[PDB]
Amino acid sequence: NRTFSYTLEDHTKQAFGIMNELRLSQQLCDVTLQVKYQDAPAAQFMAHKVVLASSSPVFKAMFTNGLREQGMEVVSIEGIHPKVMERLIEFAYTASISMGEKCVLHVMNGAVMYQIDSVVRACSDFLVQQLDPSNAIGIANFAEQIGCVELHQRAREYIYMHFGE
Amino acid sequence: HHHHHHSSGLYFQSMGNRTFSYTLEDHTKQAFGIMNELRLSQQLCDVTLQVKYQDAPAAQFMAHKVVLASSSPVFKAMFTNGLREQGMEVVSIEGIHPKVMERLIEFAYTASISMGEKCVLHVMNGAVMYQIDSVVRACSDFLVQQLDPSNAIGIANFAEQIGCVELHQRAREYIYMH
Ligand SMILES: *[C@H]1NC(S(=O)(=O)c2ccccc2C#N)=C(N2CCN(C)C(=O)[C@H]2C)S1
Ligand SMILES: *[C@H]1NC(S(=O)(=O)c2ccccc2C#N)=C(N2CCN(C)C(=O)[C@H]2C)S1
Repeated sequence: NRTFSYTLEDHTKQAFGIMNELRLSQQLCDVTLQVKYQDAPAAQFMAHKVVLASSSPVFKAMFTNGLREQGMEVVSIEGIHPKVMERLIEFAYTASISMGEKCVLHVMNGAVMYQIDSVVRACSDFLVQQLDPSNAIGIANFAEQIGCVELHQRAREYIYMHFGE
Repeated sequence: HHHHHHSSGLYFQSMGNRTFSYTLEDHTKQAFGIMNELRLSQQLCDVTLQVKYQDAPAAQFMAHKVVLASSSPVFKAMFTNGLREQGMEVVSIEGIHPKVMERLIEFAYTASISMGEKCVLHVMNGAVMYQIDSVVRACSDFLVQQLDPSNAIGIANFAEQIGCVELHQRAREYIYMH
């Protein structure tokens, strides 16, 4: 009651905007992600360990288990398409992800790999809404491959429903 | 350079091109919460601010350059003019009391600041020095709100002395009306 208190409602959004600009300008970056998919050319993404750690338990564990200040870390990623890694990094830096429906399985795989659970769930919910007789075997199959129990179940149930099971 | 190595472990003969879009509404708030935990547990920090103020015990504040730059054009210029790949950098700071810098770092990491009414002048001055304009503006509106005939001149002078154009102009406009 003799205290001055102030909260800037959209501070975290504005600050994330500037951190995103610093990423795109390759300023203050302390991690290089090297992404090699099949025969596509290797892609390279600069980022900030603290931002990746703030968005992914997997990145957090890599960088904090590291129990050493050492500057530039290099993460070599195999068998994830670069565009998938671009979409996940942009998600960590912007809170948003947008893509064609054919991209969703691939992005979901990447999201599961880095335990970005909010993206995994949004991908899951979308794919459940897309279920049809043409796609439900693929979706069940993929969902089993990447360990997505809920998507695999919803896809199995949708199939068995056609047989009154 | 420390190296990490990651590996990923007819069906869609019919798929359209419906657009998937997703926004996590409180992502930036949650992420800032984790980055504040990391600061307080001294994890992934790449700067130590050594803050020395005349007749004050030396303080050290560990933080992330990219988070400080995100809230302060001054921290942004200072860190982006630094050499690349330095690991931990110790940065000597003068002209600001540790308790003021501590409140400015907390604001960068939490979006909130609170202080005794009696601190507002000092905290405004610090906010001006680090160009944390949202705190400058909040301290400004609080001082405009205290404007009376006994204090208006002092507030206009204080404004001019710490170089704050809106608070100067509003204090002058308030005096003119008389
Ligand atoms: C949406 N995204 C893409 S992609 O990013 O080009 C791609 C390519 C290969 C593997 C995964 C991803 C992702 N995400 C799409 N496609 C690009 C063109 N081709 C040949 C495809 O089969 C899709 C997956 S869809
Ligand atoms: C509220 N804050 C403080 S402070 O953080 O302790 C401090 C100390 C020195 C210089 C600036 C600031 C600030 N802000 C206050 N006071 C500390 C105790 N005394 C005696 C004071 O006169 C102020 C500056 S007010």
